[PDB]
Amino acid sequence: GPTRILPNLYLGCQRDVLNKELMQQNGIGYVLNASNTCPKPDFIPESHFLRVPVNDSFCEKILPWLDKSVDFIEKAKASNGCVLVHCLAGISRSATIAIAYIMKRMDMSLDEAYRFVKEKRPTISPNFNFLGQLLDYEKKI
Amino acid sequence: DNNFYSVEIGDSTFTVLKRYQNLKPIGIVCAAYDAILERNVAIKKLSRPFQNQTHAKRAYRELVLMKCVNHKNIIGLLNVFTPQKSLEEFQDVYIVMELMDANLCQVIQMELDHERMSYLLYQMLCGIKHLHSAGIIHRDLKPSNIVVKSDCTLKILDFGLARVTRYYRAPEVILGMGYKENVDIWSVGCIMGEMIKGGVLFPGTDHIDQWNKVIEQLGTPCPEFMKKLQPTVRTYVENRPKYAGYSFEKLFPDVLFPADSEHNKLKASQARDLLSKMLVIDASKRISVDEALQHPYINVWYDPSEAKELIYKEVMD
Ligand SMILES: [Cl-]
Repeated sequence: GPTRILPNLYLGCQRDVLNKELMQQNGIGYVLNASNTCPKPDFIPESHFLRVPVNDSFCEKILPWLDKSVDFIEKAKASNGCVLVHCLAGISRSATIAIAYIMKRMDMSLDEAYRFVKEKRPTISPNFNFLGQLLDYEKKI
Repeated sequence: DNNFYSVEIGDSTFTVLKRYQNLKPIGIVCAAYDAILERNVAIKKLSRPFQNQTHAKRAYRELVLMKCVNHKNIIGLLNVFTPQKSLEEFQDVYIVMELMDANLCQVIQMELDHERMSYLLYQMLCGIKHLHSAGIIHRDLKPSNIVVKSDCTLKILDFGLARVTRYYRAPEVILGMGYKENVDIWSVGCIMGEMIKGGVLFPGTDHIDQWNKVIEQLGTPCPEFMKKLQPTVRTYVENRPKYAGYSFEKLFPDVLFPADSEHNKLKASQARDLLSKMLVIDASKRISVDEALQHPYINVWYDPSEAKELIYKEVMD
C-alpha cells in the first residue's frame, strides 16, 4: 500500500486511495490529491480533502501551491488526523509535495529531504522541473 | 477466419485461431506454431486496451504503425485478430508476429566479437533510419524491446513513445528539452556501451540518479549547454556538483573488448570513436544516424550493389 513518511503522513497513489480496506487500516482521514484526473474516494468528506490540480509535466507550476499544501498537512495533524498525499502514481507530483513538507518541517534542504523520502519510498522520481521549483522553495524558507 | 479455441497460458486465457498450435509462454506473449505457415510465431495479447484513454492511444498507434511500416530490422506483422464477434462483444486484440530467438538483454550477455557487435549496431541503425524516414522517432529504445535471431539478425519490436527502465533515454528527455532524430542515437550509444562494458552505462532508479551517472562519466555539460535549459531545470542542474568526467580511452579501454581479435587495437579505437560521438549530452553536437552508418566501425556492412470503434475498425482490416 501507501508509504508512511512521518507519523500521520502517508504518501501514495490513486489505487491506494480507492482501496477502502487499506485506507481503513492505516487511518487515512485526509486526502491531498495532486492530480486533475484522480477522483476523490467516495469516502472522504469534502472538507477533509484538497485537490492540488497539477499535471506531471515540465511546464506545470507546483510551487505556488506549496504553502497551501503544507498548511493542509499541518492542519490535519492538528486535529490529530492522518493525511495521505497522493497523485496517480505517487512517483512525481505527490512526492514533490511530500518533500516540500519535509523540507519545511524538518529544516532540511532538498538533497536531504529527497533522500529522506526516497529511503522510505524508493520508487519516487520527480521530474527536474519540480526539483528546480523545490530549490526555489528551499530559498523562500 | 472464424475458427477459435482457448488455452490457459499461466494466468491468462488465450483465445486464438485454430491455425496457431501448441502455445507456450515467453503484454503477455506466447509462442505458437503456425500450421499454415509451418513456422513458429509470437502472439501478443492486448486485453481491454481501451481500459482507458491512454492504452487506447498507444495501442492504436502501434497498431497502425505496425500495419503500415515494414523493414527488415523491424519485427514483421503476420496477423491481427479479435476472437470477439461484435463491437459490443469487443474486448481483446491479438497481434501475431514473427518469432525470434532471444531479446537483446540475453545477447548482450553473451560472448561477442567485434563483428557481431558491429552487425547488431548496424542493424539497429538501419531500423532507426527507416523509422525516421517515415517520420517516427522512437524515444524509447532499450535492449528489452529489441529481439535477435540465432544467426544474429536483429529486429526492433515497437515504435516507441507517443508524439521504469529509464537507463537508455537521452538527456533531452530528462531535461525537458526539445528533441530531434538523433535522440535515438543516444540510446544506441548506451546499448553499444553496454555491449562493450558488460553492464548498463547509466543505471539509476530515478531522474536524479540517472543524471548523476551520466555526468559522473561524461562530465558536467559546459555553461553554453546549461543556458539551453528552461529556467527551473537549469536551476536544478546547475546546483549539482561538478564532475570532470573521463576520456573515452579511460571509459572504454582495450581490455574490455574481446581479447584475441584480429586488428582489435584498430577496432577498439573505431568503437571508442563512434561511442565518443554518440554519448554526447548536447544533441546539437551528437552525430546523426546517417553519419553513424558511415562510421568506419559500422560501414563495413554497406553494400554498393544492392538496393475504440477505431481500434476495432483497424482490427477488421
Ligand atoms: Cl505521477
